[PDB]
Amino acid sequence: ALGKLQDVVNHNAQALNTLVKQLSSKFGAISSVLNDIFSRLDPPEAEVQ
Amino acid sequence: FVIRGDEVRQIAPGQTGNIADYNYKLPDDFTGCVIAWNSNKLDSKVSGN
Amino acid sequence: PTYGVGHQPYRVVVLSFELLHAPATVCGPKKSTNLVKNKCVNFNFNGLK
Amino acid sequence: VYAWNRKRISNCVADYSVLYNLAPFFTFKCYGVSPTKLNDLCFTNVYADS
Repeated sequence: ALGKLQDVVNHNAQALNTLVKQLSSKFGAISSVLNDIFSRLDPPEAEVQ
Repeated sequence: FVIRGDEVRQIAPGQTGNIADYNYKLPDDFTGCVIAWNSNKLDSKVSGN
Repeated sequence: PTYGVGHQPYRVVVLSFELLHAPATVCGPKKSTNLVKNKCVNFNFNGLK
Repeated sequence: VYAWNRKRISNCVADYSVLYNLAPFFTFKCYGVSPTKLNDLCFTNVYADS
């Protein structure tokens, strides 16, 4: 019965759970942690990935 | 400056070695040109120069 | 013994590493400090920066 | 190129400085890492091959 008021909470919850999953998804880089890319690359090339 | 032959590749902006870290090091912003040529015709004498 | 440079032999050795978050055993030469309990600091535990 | 002499290294403090004063033309070319930051990291298991 209280589904119309629970769907807006789930929509605002599934939208925040997709940002925390896309945070650990590489968009064309060697890894997903920013503290590891700068740890095994050179700034000439580190700024590319 | 005058260096050897196998050390000219260290004049590029960003490199390891002995002359690119303690003799002459360039920043990673150098927007210029490097000009080198074999000078063994007048800078190489008998018993070592 | 005096072959041409275009067809000279080359001794090449590759060192493939496992850049992962697994418990590592082959570390690099560095130093070690003490540990703080309730002080926000910069840590580098086993590569994890 | 017919037999790969693969030999993994065990737990040790691998100093990446002996390869610097190696045979002439000791170019440290890499394809995903950088020699400037290839000595301050730890490795799970390094595989060598000649």
